Amino acid sequence: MINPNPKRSDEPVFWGLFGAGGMWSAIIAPVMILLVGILLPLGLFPGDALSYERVLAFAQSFIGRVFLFLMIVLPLWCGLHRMHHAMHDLKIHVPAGKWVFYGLAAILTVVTLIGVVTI
Amino acid sequence: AEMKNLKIEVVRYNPEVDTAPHSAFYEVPYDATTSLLDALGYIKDNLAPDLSYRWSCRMAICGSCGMMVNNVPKLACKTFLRDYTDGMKVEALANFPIERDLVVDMTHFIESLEAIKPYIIGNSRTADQGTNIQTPAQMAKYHQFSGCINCGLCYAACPQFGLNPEFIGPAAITLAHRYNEDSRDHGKKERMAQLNSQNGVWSCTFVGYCSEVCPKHVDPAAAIQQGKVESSKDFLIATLKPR
Amino acid sequence: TTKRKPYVRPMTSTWWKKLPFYRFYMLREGTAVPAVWFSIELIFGLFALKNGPEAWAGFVDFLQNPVIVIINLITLAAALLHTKTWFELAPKAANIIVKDEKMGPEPIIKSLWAVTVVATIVILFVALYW
Amino acid sequence: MQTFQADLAIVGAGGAGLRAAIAAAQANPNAKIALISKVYPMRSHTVAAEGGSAAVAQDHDSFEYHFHDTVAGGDWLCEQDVVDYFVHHCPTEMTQLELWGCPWSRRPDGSVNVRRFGGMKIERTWFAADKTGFHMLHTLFQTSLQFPQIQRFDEHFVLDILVDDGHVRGLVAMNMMEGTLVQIRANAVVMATGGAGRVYRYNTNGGIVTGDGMGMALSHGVPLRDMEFVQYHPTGLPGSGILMTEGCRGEGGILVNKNGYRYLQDYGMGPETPLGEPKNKYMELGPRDKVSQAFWHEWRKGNTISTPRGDVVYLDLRHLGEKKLHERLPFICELAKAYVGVDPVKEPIPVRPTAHYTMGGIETDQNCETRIKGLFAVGECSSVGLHGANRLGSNSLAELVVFGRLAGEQATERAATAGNGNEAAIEAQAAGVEQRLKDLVNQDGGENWAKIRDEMGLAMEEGCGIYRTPELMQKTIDKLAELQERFKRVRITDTSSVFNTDLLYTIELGHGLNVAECMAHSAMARKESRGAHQRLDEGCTERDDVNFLKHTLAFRDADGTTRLEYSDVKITTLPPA
Ligand SMILES: *Cc1cc2c(cc1C)nc1c(=O)[nH]c(=O)nc-1n2C[C@H](O)[C@H](O)[C@H](O)COP(=O)(O)OP(=O)(O)OC[C@H]1O[C@@H](n2cnc3c(N)ncnc32)[C@H](O)[C@@H]1O
Ligand SMILES: CCCCCCCCCCCCOCCOCCOCCOCCOCCOCCOCCOCCO
Ligand SMILES: C[C@H](c1ccc(Cl)cc1)c1cc([N+](=O)[O-])cc([N+](=O)[O-])c1O
Ligand SMILES: O=C([O-])CC(=O)C(=O)O
Ligand code: SF4
Ligand code: F3S
Ligand code: FES
Repeated sequence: MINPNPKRSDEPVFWGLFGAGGMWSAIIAPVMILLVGILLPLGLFPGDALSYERVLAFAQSFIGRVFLFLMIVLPLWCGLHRMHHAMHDLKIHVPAGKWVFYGLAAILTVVTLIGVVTI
Repeated sequence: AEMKNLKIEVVRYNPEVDTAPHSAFYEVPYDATTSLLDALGYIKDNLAPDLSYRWSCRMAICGSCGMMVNNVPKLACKTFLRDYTDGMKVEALANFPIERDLVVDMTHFIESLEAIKPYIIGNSRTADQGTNIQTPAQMAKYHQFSGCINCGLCYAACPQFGLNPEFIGPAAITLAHRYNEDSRDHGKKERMAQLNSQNGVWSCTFVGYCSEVCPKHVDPAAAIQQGKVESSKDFLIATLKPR
Repeated sequence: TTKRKPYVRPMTSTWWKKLPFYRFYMLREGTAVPAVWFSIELIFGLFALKNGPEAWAGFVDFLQNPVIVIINLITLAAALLHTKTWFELAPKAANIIVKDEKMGPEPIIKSLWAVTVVATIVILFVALYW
Repeated sequence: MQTFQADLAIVGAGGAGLRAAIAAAQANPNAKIALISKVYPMRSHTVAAEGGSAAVAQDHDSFEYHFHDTVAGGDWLCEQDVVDYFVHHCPTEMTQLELWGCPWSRRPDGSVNVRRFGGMKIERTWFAADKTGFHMLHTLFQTSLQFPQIQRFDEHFVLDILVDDGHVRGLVAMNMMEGTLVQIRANAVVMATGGAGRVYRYNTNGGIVTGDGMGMALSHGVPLRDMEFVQYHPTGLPGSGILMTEGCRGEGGILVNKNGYRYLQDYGMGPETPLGEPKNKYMELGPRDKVSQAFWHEWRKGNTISTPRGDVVYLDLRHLGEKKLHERLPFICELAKAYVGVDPVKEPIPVRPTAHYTMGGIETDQNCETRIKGLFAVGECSSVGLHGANRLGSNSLAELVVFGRLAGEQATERAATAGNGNEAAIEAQAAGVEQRLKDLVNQDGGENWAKIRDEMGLAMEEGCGIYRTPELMQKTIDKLAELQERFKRVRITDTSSVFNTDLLYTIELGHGLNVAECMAHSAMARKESRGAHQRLDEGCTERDDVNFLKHTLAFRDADGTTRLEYSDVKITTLPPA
């Protein structure tokens, strides 16, 4: 009827990531979109706070490197995880869905890693 | 005096005549006290004797009442006409095979509920030694989750179950969580397999509608999430147990 | 043979379009999109940052679009919706007893929002006052 | 008819049925037990109990106290040897349920807590908030899932038992969904079908407590004992008849008339006690019967409140307080809000006496075995001789697990030393059950079963109520006779096969009519007033231990007549003085 010894699932790995990811984007994502997507391109900032030199100065700092990484990657692992499941909820057949979405994640992750060990 | 009337639309279905369900309409008298179950009784008595449905307690504690009212899973005996003056359409509990009229096949539910071993496991204490010692503080850990009357409304509420009929379900999982969290039970490992399945806690995307409809405020959703956490702990332990 | 013909209603791809509760669920998950899009954007900026002031100015020019400014406003909206709903659900994962009673979620929900507030302030400070 | 082999077949998945099934699987690990029920086990009526289950617990208590409480409350019609076995095995079964998980409420030190019910001097009722029945029925049911010996036949309607040469040989049931008859063979059948409250217009029972089990034992020459004793609960909601637990009062609830007067003080239950401290034995916490009768007296004086749903008196709980209410009366509150639209914190709850528990039932010896060898009965459908003329509060649930276990073990032995029977006969019995069913199916006459149902209820309410007169009891007997003739003119317009409730309700109705007659005749003949049975006519208004300290045995012959016989009550250490 219901299988007596079902195969364990591997979801606790993506769920675990998506977890940390959702939490990071819940606490730090709003402020960041403010700065980067609104304040910055509207000059709504004091003096040279968001100037190339200053941003680069930061991005190149250890903490800045770690922060930029997590700020890009964690959200990805959360978001892609969700889109993956959205596919199902919507009844959209996606070949190798898992590889697609989590792959894309890993790729971008790497890409990001390279970017922060610095171009 | 003079009672008001309500045109109730009931989705009938006879597996010996009908190819598919089809609406029927009945005029039913009612007042500020008239419940759906009351209505269904009236219909069977004076309008259509072949109307079949499940019920018993009449006081929302047994759990056989389950059905859909205007696409919302509810307990007929805790549903009142006074609230549906602008139309009421009654169908068999969603996400279950319609057997006849308002009766659906609850087999999956039952098997699911059975699969998680809902019983104290592994405690050697015997009657003569007295009862276990459990504090209020300890009981609080699972109390809420023990109030499930197995009505099955949560299953008609869960979209993941409607998409994946193999999903053991909200109730099932809550029941399981109920025993896992009982300081008197020692059979958590006997249950994990099922909760760790893809058809277990991991089939839930926290839509949360189940907790929204639970007539007994068990909040199964909260149980599943908590399950996910335990399942995840289990997965780690298993990864580090190369023993 | 049985005289039973169990009718199984079908479940369309538009099931969530019915009841508002489902629609809002969809919306909640819909937040994933603007979220990744923003991560992507952050990568553009990151690499434009590395390809010198020339490139960085090209990135900033992009953000000034203002169609991209609308998309980013939408992104902030989506982001908040996520924070709002996330906070409501997260507490349902903890089973804490405070003196014989299963507490929550209110206490937790309040803390998270508190932490977000302080964080939003500390980052804005850091990113602007110095 | 297909057939199934089983060692013992248990009809009924209620508290009793389940406890029996488990006791049988623990007794004979290799047994094949067929647990049958017309509803999934958890929908049995035991789920609705809210008060609790008695079991000597406290250090200053004694099985003797519980023993005396039971005998006194039963007005000495208790089989004193049975009661003794009972009180001695309660502690064990409640503790055992605790071991199976049942979440009884606790004392801060983690010990289980107990409260007072049924007027007992020493509190000894164990409880699970005010959802005790729910928590027992489910504990039992779920506990029973670990025993592979128990093979359930969920939603199977037992039609009749099979008897030959004084021994039971199985039963015939109907697969409710399939609409097909089935034959289960066993040398021991346990009847655990519950009471028959549903023969009353207004009651606290679930729609399934129709007394089927009793009706079947009647068809096989077995007698129903003490059926005249129908226990009414003083506080039920108008119309629905839904139960407002005694707890509302144990927490300081009061009962007032249209003048706001706590009328119970004028009926010997005075002096009035302060809103604060309610006292056992007094006012709203007085003798059950007196509280129910007070309603009737208030009604005569014209002191009751007239409502669309009928005359009532008010159960006032406001002075209880949020905390207390929600900590000890959460259910009662929700019921009140939902069915009478009343917040027990803001307003008073409209109530009135309601038909509640069936004391009488299938006659059984001290081991739950009936006159038919192999046939047992336990639970509210039986009559182990524990309740006498008035059941003690919280003693019924205790009974389920104390005597359910017994029944289970005994049935196990009884089927192992049963030997074989005449196959052609047993098979001829099944053919009979089937033929009879067809007869009912092909019956025509244009009479609506439901209108008969209604009339029956109205009759039991008017003729066999709280106060009985020979004129009205007779009126009721004459009605039931009539309704029997009408029953034969009933046409079951639904000829379907998948979950045909029209047929099943009709059968159920048949059993009620039979059982209702036992009750009415039993009462009309009992020319005395004892426990639940109170008469107003001269020479009957008092308890007669000279001429009626005996059980009423009601049999139903093949000619449709209800004959009475009387048996003696086993006294042991407590004579009736
Ligand atoms: C009505 C009620 C009774 C009650 C109570 C509250 C209410 C609202 N509170 C109590 C309390 O607080 N303390 C206590 O001591 N007693 C209380 N009671 C009385 C007591 O609960 C009942 O007497 C007792 O629960 C009866 O249980 P029992 O095991 O005898 O059986 P059941 O629960 O009524 O269920 C009957 C089973 O038999 C099956 N059945 C019936 N007919 C058929 C047919 N024809 N075929 C197949 N199966 C059948 C039912 O399906 C059920 O499983
Ligand atoms: C650089 C791109 C690399 C892609 C990384 C994608 C990783 C995403 C992993 C998702 C795995 C999904 O599992 C899919 C199979 O369906 C079965 C589901 O049940 C679980 C079965 O166990 C899972 C098996 O997949 C294991 C993944 O192993 C990691 C991949 O290592 C790739 C290294 O590439 C470098 C070589 O050039
Ligand atoms: C409850 C669980 C969770 C996850 C991550 C964290 Cl950090 C905390 C709780 C959880 C939460 C949500 N949520 O929307 O809030 C969704 C799902 N899910 O599977 O879709 C889920 O499993
Ligand atoms: O109804 C109650 O709460 C207590 C009672 O008399 C019973 O045991 O049925
Ligand atoms: S969790 Fe609530 S809906 Fe679900 S079966 Fe249990 S009581 Fe019904
Ligand atoms: S609705 Fe279904 S998805 Fe999870 S929260 Fe309830 S089980
Ligand atoms: S009749 Fe019990 S849930 Fe409605």
